[PDB]
Amino acid sequence: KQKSIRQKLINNVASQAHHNIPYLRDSPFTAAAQRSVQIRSKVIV
Amino acid sequence: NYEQEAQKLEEKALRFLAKQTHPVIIPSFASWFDISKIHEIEKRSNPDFFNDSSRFKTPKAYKDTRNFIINTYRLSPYEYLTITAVRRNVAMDVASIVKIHAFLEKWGLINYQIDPRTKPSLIGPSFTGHFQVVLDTPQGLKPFLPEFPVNLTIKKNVYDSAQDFNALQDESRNSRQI
Amino acid sequence: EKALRFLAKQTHPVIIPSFASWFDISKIHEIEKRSNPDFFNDSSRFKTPKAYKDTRNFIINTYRLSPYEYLTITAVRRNVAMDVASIVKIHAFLEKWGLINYQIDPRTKPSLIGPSFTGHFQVVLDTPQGLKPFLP
Amino acid sequence: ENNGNSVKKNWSDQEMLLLLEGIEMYEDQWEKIADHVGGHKRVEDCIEKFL
Amino acid sequence: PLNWVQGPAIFHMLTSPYTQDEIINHEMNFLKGRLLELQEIT
Amino acid sequence: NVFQSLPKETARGVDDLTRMEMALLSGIPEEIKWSLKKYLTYSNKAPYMISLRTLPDLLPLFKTFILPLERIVEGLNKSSICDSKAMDSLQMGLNALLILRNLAQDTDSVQILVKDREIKSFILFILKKFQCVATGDNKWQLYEGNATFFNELTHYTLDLMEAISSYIAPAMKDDHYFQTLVSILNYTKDRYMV
Amino acid sequence: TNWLYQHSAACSRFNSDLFYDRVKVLLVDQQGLRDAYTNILHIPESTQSTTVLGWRRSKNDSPSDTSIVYETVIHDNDLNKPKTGLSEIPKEIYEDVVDEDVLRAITEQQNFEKCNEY
Amino acid sequence: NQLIPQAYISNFHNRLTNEDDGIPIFTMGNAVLPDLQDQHHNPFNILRYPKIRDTFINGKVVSPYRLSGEAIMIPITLDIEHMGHTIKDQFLWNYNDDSISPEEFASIYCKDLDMTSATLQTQIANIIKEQLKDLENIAATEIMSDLHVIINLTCNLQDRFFEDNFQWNLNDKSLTPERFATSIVQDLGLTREFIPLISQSLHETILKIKKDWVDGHLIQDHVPNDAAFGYLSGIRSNWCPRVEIL
Amino acid sequence: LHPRETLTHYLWSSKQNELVLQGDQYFNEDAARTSDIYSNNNNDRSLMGNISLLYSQGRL
Repeated sequence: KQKSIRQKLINNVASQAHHNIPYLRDSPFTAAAQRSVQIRSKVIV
Repeated sequence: NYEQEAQKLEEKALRFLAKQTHPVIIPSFASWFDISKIHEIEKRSNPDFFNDSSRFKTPKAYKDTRNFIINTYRLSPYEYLTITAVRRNVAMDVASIVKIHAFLEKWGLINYQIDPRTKPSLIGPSFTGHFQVVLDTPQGLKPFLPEFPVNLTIKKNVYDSAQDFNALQDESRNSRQI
Repeated sequence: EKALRFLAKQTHPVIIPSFASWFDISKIHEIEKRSNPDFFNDSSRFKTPKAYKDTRNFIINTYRLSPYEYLTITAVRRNVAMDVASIVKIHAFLEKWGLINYQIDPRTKPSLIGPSFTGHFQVVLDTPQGLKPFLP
Repeated sequence: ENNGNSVKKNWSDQEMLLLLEGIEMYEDQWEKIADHVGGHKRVEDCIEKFL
Repeated sequence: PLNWVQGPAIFHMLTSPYTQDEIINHEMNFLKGRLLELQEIT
Repeated sequence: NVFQSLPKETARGVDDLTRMEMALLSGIPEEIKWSLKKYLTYSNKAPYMISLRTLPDLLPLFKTFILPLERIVEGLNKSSICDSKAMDSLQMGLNALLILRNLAQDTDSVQILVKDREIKSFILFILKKFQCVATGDNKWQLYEGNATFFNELTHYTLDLMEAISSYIAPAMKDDHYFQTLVSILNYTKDRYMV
Repeated sequence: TNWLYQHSAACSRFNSDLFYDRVKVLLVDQQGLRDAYTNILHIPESTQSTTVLGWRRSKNDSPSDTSIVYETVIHDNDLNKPKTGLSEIPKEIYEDVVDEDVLRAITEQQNFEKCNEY
Repeated sequence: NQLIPQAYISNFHNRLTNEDDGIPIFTMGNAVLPDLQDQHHNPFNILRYPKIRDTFINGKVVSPYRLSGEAIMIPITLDIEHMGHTIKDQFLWNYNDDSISPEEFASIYCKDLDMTSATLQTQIANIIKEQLKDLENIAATEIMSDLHVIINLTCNLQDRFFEDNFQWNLNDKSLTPERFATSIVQDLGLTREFIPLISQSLHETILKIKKDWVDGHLIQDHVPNDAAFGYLSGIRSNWCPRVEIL
Repeated sequence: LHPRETLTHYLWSSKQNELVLQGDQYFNEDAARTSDIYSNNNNDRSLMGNISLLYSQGRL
């Protein structure tokens, strides 16, 4: 039971990992990937 | 003589301290504000006091009426402070005091409509540390001494967690153990 | 001619700070001439310098008669027939250089009635995901 | 016992036993665990002690 | 003139990958499960 | 009895849109990061909420982040980004540039961006520096370590130039946009950019 | 004669009379007041510590602890030299002064007053 | 849980009509407030104070109202009877500023009184428009030539009449009269409500005197009476302030 | 050409990339089955502080 609580803890703390930890959400490549996933598709005409 | 005068000053300073019974909530974006000094956001939103245009609008009178509004709000936090209650006590023209009141209500420093029972709590900064605010000596409670840099902790207070820091519980729960 | 007796009889002794050693009880000089020059450069018929001499002597000696109380602006205005706009200037001038409100009982100074000071109060933040404390 | 124990984060064997009794009872519902411990402990500390 | 309105359902997925091909199925499921829930309001 | 008739709509604090609009207007940098992330999410998922036609006092709030990026592009020919304080301004500027790129596929959030006579100066500046890269001139040779800072900087500007060009429909003779893009087209190897 | 001493003694008696009036009503009789417009106890400002200085950090003794210690403190430098403000004077005035150690005492008092922070 | 919400109480009009609080707006331990006494962190303790369960029992819930080179100060009186109760007060106004209209100040000032009758606003704004437009080029003067007039001054506040005498130079602009009234009320130990009410009773007298320098242009700068200590050497002051209860 | 503001760049960015590579060491097999994450690691502070949040969201 504490194994199944530790899974729900770690797979919801490590599952974000780029919005809480400061030195990871300030790197170039993480910020560029999070910026580049949000690109809205181009409207033709 | 110095120990007795220090204990006397500590006693008659705890006599005048305005002990807190109510928590005060400000919004997170208005954490730039400090009671002591004037921030640059206030100097570009209300420029009429700092341009030295008129004689009746100095930064000293601005800071006095600003501290007046915020101190008469935080001693009674549950009560919506109004303009007419402030206008009868402070001597300024009406347009400027309405500007300052609308400014302080814009940032949520006064009159912040919230019900904190429907929001969780967090632990943002570190747990431990002797956080001690450093005030000044209130000139008027200084010793007479007819002819000494003594600092004095007035109020010690411990908190087990942030959940009892947010609700002003000082481990008095040993009294009410449920 | 009139103030010699008055300084002789009932004046408590002189206490003066070290940065007021340039002071002259007899006459005036360039510091008071350049600080508030309105008593000298013909501002009005009223503001002749001899009245300035008499008022500064009256203020400093009125503090000599009671060195342990704050000499207020109203208590000297009772018997000084001068502009209040210049009584304020001379009083703030003499208090500013630490002469006539220097060593007093500190609970004698008038303070404006007002609410309490809330700086040591605890503030909590309205973070968009909680209510973390405000600890810098 | 029934008396209020000492200053918190001591976790006497009575409280550990009642916590494990609660976890065998309810399998969830940490309010119903924290009152069964005795009600003088929060949910956010019973979970921090079972982990 | 104010109108206190409920905002749109923004798909904030629990795990957030970065490549597009690991997203499109979940976003199709969100579009179906939002437009079907919203179609009955009309 | 008085604590029973509370309005339910305002008992959570302020609403999130005024929260985002006030967070940028302050100077707290982490709250600015939060506000730009949420503006980006609302610009991708529901752009009509941040339509510039509806909220007019919002475009200078992005100009105050985008306009100091020109100094960074000027200094980007050397290893300028040294501490962790200039880089945060760089990332905020690129993220606000992406927000204005995403709002520019609406045809009602676009005319406000066109009538501004200062966003086009930024577009022309970025295109002139990319022409200096694409021709190979000795003035302003690109430092390679900043290249990933510059590359996605020039994909977000062309998508503005692809959207506002219909409103620059009178083409002059000695134009700088047309000359710059016809210089760029000879150099690149991207299918999307061509 | 007997004019100027009489006037100055009347001034000093009027001063002490105003002090004995203002000290009984505010602080001694009921220790404050009550504003009618807002339910706030007005108090004289002299007992209130107008400014606020810097913060101080520390750590608790035992490691791996979770307790928060929030507290207050007072502070002053030497508590005997008064605050007769010479810093509200531009530095061009007192340079035709008579002495040099007078200038040293003015700069010493001003550097004392600019140490309001710690 | 167990936390008070931060707002939603505006018990101000009942203290306006309390008849114990000496507010002149309407007509029709041993401490009183715990601003120096701790309560050991139970809010329920604040219900022992008799003026504070008054603001929880008789309170209501309010909704928040939402919104040049030289200032010219003009005092404005306000005296309106309305359904038995009256409104008698006074406030300054900046003529050079126009950031707020008198309609908006009438809508704000009627909201704290909890009237919102939609016709008090028009009447208040018309009185303010009248007293502003009557005094547009009498307070914009540039007085020189050293008038130095004597001033007797009175103030009415609930049978506690203030009265004093002083010599005034209305040629220099160094002394703000609000700072003057601050210096008075610091010394006499009065409440803070006398801070506006003296200065608002002074500017009017300033534009009463200014009036005679401009309208009739009567100079009459002839012997402001003194006591032979200051300006005019008679033999080598006037009075002192007081608070009389009638 | 200018060596100062590239050596400061090196000392900054090497430190930041070392912290980024050492952002993942407490998610192993036998570093999580043991107890040296939850107990006594208030030095770390990263997890076991989310438990005031994650229970309030119903995840558990």
